[PDB]
Amino acid sequence: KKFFVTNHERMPFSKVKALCSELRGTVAIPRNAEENKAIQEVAKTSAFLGITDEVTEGQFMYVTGGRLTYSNWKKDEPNDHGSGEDCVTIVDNGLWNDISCQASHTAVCEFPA
Amino acid sequence: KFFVTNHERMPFSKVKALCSELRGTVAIPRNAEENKAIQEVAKTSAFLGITDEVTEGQFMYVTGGRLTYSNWKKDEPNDHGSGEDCVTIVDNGLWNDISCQASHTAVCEFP
Ligand SMILES: [Ca+2]
Ligand SMILES: [Ca+2]
Ligand SMILES: [Ca+2]
Ligand SMILES: [Ca+2]
Ligand SMILES: [Ca+2]
Ligand SMILES: [Ca+2]
Repeated sequence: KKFFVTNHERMPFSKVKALCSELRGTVAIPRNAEENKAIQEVAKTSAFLGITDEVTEGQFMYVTGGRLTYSNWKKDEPNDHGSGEDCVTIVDNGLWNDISCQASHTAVCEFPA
Repeated sequence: KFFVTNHERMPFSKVKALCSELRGTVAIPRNAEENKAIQEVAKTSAFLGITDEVTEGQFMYVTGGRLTYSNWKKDEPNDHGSGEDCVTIVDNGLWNDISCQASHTAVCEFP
């Protein structure tokens, strides 16, 4: 029902959103453990997910709308560490960590099948 | 152009179907720059949107038109054995014609 693609480049979240929109897709969002693994497999390295709590701190929402349903946070995450972390990356083992949206991570876009 | 991959390896027929589902086309390098860019995204052998399925020895883009830029490996294309009508960019950027039924990495392009 979804295809996940990457050009392997690492960039800040704003650039990922721009890239995926230009391809007419959206930033990858895993709706379950299966999709999560798929994203991990495609990215191979840390990648941003289309999820942020930029609107209301602590309330993670999908960039396409709606409150986060499925999640796979790494232990003790999200932690809004340091000056603040409003973006989400799928790290090693497919676990999630909230991180600065200014950090550079692999762009993965999704397309509806 | 943007070149994207999901890393899966499949026969050419499936690569075409895949890129069309994404509303893109199979990757086609129009120059050395694009050829290197596809090489870097695929990181392994990948199919290019170029075949001589219509007329043997006359490679054409799947989107129409005769092949302009090429980067064949020495002694290629050789339509080896029973036949080879597809084109793969290999690990070093060079090209080899190969069976369309062989499985290689899917790389799609978007304008
Ligand atoms: Ca915040
Ligand atoms: Ca936050
Ligand atoms: Ca964190
Ligand atoms: Ca032939
Ligand atoms: Ca041939
Ligand atoms: Ca050959």
